[PDB]
Amino acid sequence: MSDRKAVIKNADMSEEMQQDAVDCATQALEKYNIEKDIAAYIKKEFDKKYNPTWHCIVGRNFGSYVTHETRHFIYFYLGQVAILLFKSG
Repeated sequence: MSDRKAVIKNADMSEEMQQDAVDCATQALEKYNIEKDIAAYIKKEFDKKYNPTWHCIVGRNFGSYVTHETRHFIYFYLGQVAILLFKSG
């Protein structure tokens, strides 16, 4: 079929940060191979000069929301892995 690229599950945000974020995200994975460093690069990239500290996780699935609520988060699939980023104080 006519694929696309890095899919996105949950984001709940503005294309501004969502696109920009997912941008550095996909790109990150499209630049780095060490996912750990990828997610660390995304959070670090943002947290840098945005609103630290950010907390990202790289597992397989993330179902909480009504548990460890945060401020800004986005869970999608980067390349061929999962990535759930979220800013929690």
